[PDB]
Amino acid sequence: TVHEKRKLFPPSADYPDLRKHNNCMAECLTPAIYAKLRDKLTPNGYSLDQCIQTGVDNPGHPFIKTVGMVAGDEESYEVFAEIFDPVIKARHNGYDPRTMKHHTDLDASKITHGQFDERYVLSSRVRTGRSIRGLSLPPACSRAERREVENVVVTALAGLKGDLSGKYYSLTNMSERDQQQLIDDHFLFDKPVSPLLTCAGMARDWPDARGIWHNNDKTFLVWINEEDHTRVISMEKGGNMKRVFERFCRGLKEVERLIKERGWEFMWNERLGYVLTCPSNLGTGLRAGVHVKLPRLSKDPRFPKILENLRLQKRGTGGVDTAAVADVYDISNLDRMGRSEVELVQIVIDGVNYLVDCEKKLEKGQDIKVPPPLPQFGRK
Amino acid sequence: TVHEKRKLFPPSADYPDLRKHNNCMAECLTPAIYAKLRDKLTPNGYSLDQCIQTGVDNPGHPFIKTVGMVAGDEESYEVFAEIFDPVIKARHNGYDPRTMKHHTDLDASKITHGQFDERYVLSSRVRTGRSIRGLSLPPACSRAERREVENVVVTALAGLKGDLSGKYYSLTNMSERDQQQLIDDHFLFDKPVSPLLTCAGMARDWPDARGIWHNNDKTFLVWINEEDHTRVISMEKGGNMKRVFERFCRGLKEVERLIKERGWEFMWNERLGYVLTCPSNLGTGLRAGVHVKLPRLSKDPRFPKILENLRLQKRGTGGVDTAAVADVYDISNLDRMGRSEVELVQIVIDGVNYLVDCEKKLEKGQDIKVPPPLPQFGRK
Amino acid sequence: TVHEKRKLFPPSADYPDLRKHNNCMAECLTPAIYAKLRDKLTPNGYSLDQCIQTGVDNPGHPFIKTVGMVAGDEESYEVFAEIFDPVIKARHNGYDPRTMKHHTDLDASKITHGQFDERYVLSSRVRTGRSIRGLSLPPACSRAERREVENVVVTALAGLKGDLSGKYYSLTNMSERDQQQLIDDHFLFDKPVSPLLTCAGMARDWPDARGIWHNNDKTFLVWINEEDHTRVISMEKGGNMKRVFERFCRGLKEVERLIKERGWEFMWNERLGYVLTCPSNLGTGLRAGVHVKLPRLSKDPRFPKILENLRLQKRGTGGVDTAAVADVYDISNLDRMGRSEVELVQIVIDGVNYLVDCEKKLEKGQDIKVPPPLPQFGRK
Amino acid sequence: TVHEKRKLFPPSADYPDLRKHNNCMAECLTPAIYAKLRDKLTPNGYSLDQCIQTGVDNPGHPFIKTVGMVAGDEESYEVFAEIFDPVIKARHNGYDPRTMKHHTDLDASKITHGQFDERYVLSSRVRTGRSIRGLSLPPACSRAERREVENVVVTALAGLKGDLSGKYYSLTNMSERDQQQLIDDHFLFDKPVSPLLTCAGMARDWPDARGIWHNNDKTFLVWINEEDHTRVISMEKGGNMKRVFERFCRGLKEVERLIKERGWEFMWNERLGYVLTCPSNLGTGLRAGVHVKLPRLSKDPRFPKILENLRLQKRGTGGVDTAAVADVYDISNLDRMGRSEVELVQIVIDGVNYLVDCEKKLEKGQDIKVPPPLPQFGRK
Amino acid sequence: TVHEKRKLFPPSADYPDLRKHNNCMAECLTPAIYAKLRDKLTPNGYSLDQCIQTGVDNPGHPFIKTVGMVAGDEESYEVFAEIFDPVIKARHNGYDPRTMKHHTDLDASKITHGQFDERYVLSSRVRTGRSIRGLSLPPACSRAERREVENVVVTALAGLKGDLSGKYYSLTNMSERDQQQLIDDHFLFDKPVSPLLTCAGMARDWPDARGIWHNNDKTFLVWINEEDHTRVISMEKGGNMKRVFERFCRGLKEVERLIKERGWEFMWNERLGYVLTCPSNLGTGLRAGVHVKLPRLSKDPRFPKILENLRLQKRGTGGVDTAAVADVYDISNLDRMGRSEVELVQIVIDGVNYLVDCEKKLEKGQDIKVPPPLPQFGRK
Repeated sequence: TVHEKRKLFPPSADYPDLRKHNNCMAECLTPAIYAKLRDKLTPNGYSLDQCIQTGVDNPGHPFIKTVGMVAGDEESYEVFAEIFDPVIKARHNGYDPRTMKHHTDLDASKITHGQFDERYVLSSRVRTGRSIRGLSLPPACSRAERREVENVVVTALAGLKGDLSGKYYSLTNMSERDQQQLIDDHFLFDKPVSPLLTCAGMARDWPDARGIWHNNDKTFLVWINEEDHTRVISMEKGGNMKRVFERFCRGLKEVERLIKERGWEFMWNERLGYVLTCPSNLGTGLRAGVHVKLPRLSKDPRFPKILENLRLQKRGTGGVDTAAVADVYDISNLDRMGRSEVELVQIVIDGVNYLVDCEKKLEKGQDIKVPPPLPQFGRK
Repeated sequence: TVHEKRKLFPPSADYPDLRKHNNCMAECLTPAIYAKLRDKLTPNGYSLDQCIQTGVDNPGHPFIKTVGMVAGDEESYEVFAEIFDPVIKARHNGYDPRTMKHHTDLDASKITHGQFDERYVLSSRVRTGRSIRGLSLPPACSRAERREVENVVVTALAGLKGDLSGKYYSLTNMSERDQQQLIDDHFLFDKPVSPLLTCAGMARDWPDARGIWHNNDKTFLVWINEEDHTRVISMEKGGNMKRVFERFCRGLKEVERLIKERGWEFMWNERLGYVLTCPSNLGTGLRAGVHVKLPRLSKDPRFPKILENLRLQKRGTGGVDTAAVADVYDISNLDRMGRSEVELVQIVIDGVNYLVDCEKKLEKGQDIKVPPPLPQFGRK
Repeated sequence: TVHEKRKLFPPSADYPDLRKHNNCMAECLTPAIYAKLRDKLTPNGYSLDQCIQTGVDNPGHPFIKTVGMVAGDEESYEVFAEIFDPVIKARHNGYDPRTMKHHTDLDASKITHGQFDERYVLSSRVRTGRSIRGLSLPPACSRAERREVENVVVTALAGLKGDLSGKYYSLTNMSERDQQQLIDDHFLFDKPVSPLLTCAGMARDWPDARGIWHNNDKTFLVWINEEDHTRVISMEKGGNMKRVFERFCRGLKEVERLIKERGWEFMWNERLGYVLTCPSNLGTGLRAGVHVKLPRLSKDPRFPKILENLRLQKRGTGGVDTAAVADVYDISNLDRMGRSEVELVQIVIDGVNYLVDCEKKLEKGQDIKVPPPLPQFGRK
Repeated sequence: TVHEKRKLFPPSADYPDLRKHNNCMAECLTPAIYAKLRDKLTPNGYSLDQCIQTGVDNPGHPFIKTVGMVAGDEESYEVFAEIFDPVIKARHNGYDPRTMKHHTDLDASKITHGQFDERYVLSSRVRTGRSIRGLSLPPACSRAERREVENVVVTALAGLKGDLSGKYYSLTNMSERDQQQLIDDHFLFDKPVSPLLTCAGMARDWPDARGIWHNNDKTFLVWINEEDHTRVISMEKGGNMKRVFERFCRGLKEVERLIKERGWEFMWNERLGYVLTCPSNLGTGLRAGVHVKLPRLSKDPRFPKILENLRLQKRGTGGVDTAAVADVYDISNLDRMGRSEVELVQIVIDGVNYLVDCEKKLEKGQDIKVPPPLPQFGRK
Repeated sequence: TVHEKRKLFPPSADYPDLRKHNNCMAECLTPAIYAKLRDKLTPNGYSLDQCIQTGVDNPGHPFIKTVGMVAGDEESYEVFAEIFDPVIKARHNGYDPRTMKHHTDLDASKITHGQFDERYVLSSRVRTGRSIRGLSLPPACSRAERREVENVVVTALAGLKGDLSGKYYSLTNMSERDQQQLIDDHFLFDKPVSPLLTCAGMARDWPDARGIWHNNDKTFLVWINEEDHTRVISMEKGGNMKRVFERFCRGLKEVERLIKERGWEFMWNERLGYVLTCPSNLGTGLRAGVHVKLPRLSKDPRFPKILENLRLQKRGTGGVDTAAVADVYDISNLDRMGRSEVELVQIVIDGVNYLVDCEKKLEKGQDIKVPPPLPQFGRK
């Protein structure tokens, strides 16, 4: 097997001081695993030390724990499995890549109906990440590799047509008009600032080879080379979730078609699903969610337990407008690895609908209840 | 010679986009140098790409240019000389490590007199950096290497005695009392924030193996493992510069004595002088300076040209008190590589004295003048 | 183990654009197979890229289905099996080298009704190809290797005696006398022109080390170093197929005897049979056929289905028909890998006899029929 | 450090039979050179055998100088200098890369009489070629390398602006209209047919990554990936040679500017000048010429000797269709390595003007003469 | 490595011409075995070609069993088993080292009644070879290895005491006196002359490190470094075979004791028994035999078949001559590998006794018979 020059000191002399740390990496690393893995390199030379760095640099918090490590390349998940497999099992409470397999399901047809009450649901969004096989992930990828990801994906997207055609904007050389316009649409991103990311080397050479592409009527977003090879997003106003999903699956199948045509594949394997740079997004990499207006259920102290039981999670809107963040919430699927992409989108469909129904109930006085909790895993 | 796995793409495909950059690295890098050096590694494996990263990530500014690269290890200056030698020649306007040699002079005796007017000079300071040979510099050093630097230097310091004895405080485990006390004395530092440093990987594993040591009457400071293996500082209140220097040289000679006793040396070579991690601090690594109160000369529009001619540079005080930063300036030596440590300290002695004399002149009405400019280089 | 520092780009960047291609190679190649195999070399250094080149250079036309790749050496079939095995299974509709074995049977003392009605059967030919083990096939073989093939085979042939003795003509320095004579006999060949062959590098160094050998009464032809190490023809006028075959097997057994005597073997393995440079001629490499005069059955619209059922094919002299009311066809065996050499020759014996009988039938008015179709495979 | 040791036979067993050959390769190869070089590889693995192949396959004809070998990569000229240096010296009658240096000079200001009498001088054009450093030349370059050449050059060209802006047409996907239009303009090329080229492997993977780019008013042509990385052409109607050259130098300087900006250089060295794939096009790669109408001087039997003395050559280029009119001639510079690009263009300016003047003379009866012959080399 | 660029021509080009050969090597070698084994080396570098050389050089004659090959070192039997295993099975008609094991038994007790008619038998002897493990056999052993065999064995013998003590004579400088004395005793040997041996490189550096040792009353002979590391000989006058054997086993056990004491072992393995340099002397290496006077049975034409059935073998006493009768006979055991050392000595005891009894019979007129043939193998 391939070995580090890091043969310099006894590996234990290189052990991190993780005493005050609470992240899944620190929580799962042991003197023995560290010693065993220190000088094992991936084919391209990513090292265990580089995986775990952000987790050593960022002690995190007790209440919200973070993963604490990162994959430089696809082989990282395999070369350093002896530390990734536990971290994954911890982060996706239960799912054990050692023993379980993962089923991908992108047949929108199976979602026969998903329409939300447009009086409460202000908008609907489905995102995921895809990684191009053969090029290193962002913590590691050289400029040339990063450039190639942009080149592969942009050519692919440029061959999309119909409602899925659109244009590409290069962060490196775009006019002030393009800039502001993308700011108003809320399609723009820029250099990461979270030490969780930047301390994992994901902000190198900014903004070289990053860019935004969206279809012409702004319902399909692809972010190239941000915190992952691609983040693909289907979002729409209103609450026609089934249509949002139907396009997500459609653009994802047509993009994969066109990259395979020129010879490239997506990284995917049966025990991890769709390989992405952060362990927390393995499996489906999917976040289906809605902007709900939920003032009554919001104040009820059974909100959290209903949420928890429905396997949904709630976060803030943040960016305001006539969209008064005060009333509005960001309710999305909690799971990522247990279930298929269909299974997860249906979870959001049902859970959100219930949430809406409970808001209605509490408006008409009559009281709601807490539904019996979903299983953490899916079928098959 | 030793080679990178980075054989992946043609090196030119890996060339940085330095179009909007103004730092000495961007200014001096060329397609040919890049191609020639990309896959050359140092003995421990530092790569040209890691040297130049901060300079690629930080476009800098036209008015104040920065160096734009960094040395991971001592061999970096030699392995990648074809890009360091120009950058050095540019930053130390003139000094060409290819053609010139550098003389170190730590004989305080040669400074027969340096007393400042304690009505104007509020305090006097001489700092420099030393790097322990055999362990990688901060951009590169593994935790174990970083730990060893701390271990070598602290043992050394612990054998200092007399007015040079003191104690060591470990950033990783110090009481809130020690903390605040070091804050009041102004001896404390913590995790770098400048992207110039942090994007060069100098903040990894913070605060592991960093610490402050100072002598018992707080006139000799050593910072271990901050932005260099050691930053040694002799500072005193008032203006007895000659005494400040006499101790600086004394502590520096006794420390080198004690590390050589256990088998370690300082990195030093004849064309670069004292090797440190940032090219701008080669040669002497020395900053001798004073906090002057200079209200009259400050307002005179001949201040800058007197400064420039005296080879001094002026910066801000910043941290205030009864020390009202408004009146007070930070006048220090401009050069770093042309001259010896003695030569440079004398430059500050003379230049500051002149500066003080000019302030006096303008108080008594009578007008000052601009002295004829010093040569950029020293003797021998 | 197998690899190559062709690692110059990621392999996918090297994927052929096979979008407008219809050949068995293009039809079966996949981004994954390509990526897996690109940098695997054969013992002598043949590369997957060289195998598939002709197939990349020659897209095709949906009419004629072609193979689209080639074997440089014997190890190619094994090293790049992951693409050869499917291509073989496709070309020899069904035969799967992964799962099946192949039986060779050169015993003419088995073949029965081997005289045709010379009224109708005008000539009888039987050809196959043999490759000398230890030397590279024509797409790859260096001049020295090519020379050695000629040397091994010519010495062997020179020791044939009886009705199997004859002489050898080197294409290199050959009299216009011997040239024209070989043209009249129709024994001559020269530099390939089909881009299928020439783009596979089979015309290099022409005519070095090529030559024709035939027995003294011109019923045994051996072509040395044309589009295969050897191609041995037994052909005779008339229709005594059994005798034609009896000599084919006799010359093939005596040649193999004499090469084994000097230490050389024929390339042969149990899952592929007799290894030759083009996948389509694997197994038996055998083409037993007859020039028949078949004017009646020719016009009948049951000809094709009788042919198909009898497992034969028409390549009538001059395209496949011609501007000829001559009605003389090149009816030959369809299969090449299912069956043994004996099995295949008997297929032609029976099928041709039936064909002749049907012609007779339609002459005497009385109508023919379509025989029940042969199985695609043989015994054992 | 790269060494084939094919060593499947002692190298002499691999010597080509060049007995009936007349090309500069055959003329200069010797048993000893062959044996010395056979198993030496270039960094990327080009072999002497691949260099000389076309020359082995194409004995050529004793009337026309043909070189007989080819360079797979830039290193070929250096690794196999022991056979290239003589071939070059023979080809460019005299110029010896071993002993001489070559001066490039694209200062088109320097030219003077570039305004031919536009009633005989129909056409003016000037073509050179450029090769991108870091990527293999056409005989060798993998699809990925070939793709990269197209990518580097097209981006470069896309940043040309002014009279030098235009558009790019890809052989792979250009419309029926794009096609015929480029045929009428006479900008189109397609798959080489000369065995001199195709037998050197310059037609592989056709038409992948080839394309035509021209400026908007069709006076600057760039052919990408035909028989060289780029073949760049400035041509104009009429006879304003100085202007044609002024743009040639202008486009060549702006293209080199824009590739250097992204990190790529042109292959060039001091003893060979601008490295290109065929030895005959070394030095300047330049071909400045005019379509002249010269009916009188054409019939005079001093034409050839005037031509020879003036260092020009004549051809009649294109197709049967137009060869109807033998009034016109393609008179171009003979040299390619002796002189600089300026020196050579001036040679055509002077020589053509003289040629025109002689035509005039013979019209007015009065007789011409043969000018005293130019030296074969240039200045410096 | 254990692999050579004897990869120079294809191994088949190196195949011996064994057409006119009849030795067990030629009889068993095949193009395939040769090709497979040519470039496999033993740990010390013995090659298949060196094994089989004598057999290529000496065709033999079609009735005498010559092996045709030789082992350079112990590993030869293992590295080149694919040719040795058949040769062994052929030589020792039946015994197959692949499938069978071999039992050694030097317990002379088991030899109970072994006293011959001392009026017919004049002499009795048993010899064997032993090879010292760790040093190469004679075809291969360097002078230093050969020297070491002599040193190990001589020291061992020098520690023999009792009736087994004696002295050692070195051919390198053995005085006139000792020479003739050893000639009269018939203990002397000198440089081999048989091309079977000398063409196997067994006569190199003669007589360096050869020598004779015998016990003081000349009943135990050891020949050092002749055609095997040791040849050990117990011989006595008369016919007390049991005593001859009792000492053979006694000296063999005491010698092995004393070499094991200094750290050396005898080469022995379970499928071949006692490894020696010629395949024919594997197993027991044993030759127990007697000089019989047999004039009557000699003339009887049932002698041969009695011999054959008894597993004996006739050897006309004729190497050293001593006024011999036409009735003195060397009758010895035929087998070497089937049976144990005890089993074989008993075979000679019984068979010779029978032979003697038959001579007696024919003296007293009364007729003998042919005993029913022994099985070719032994027990266990």
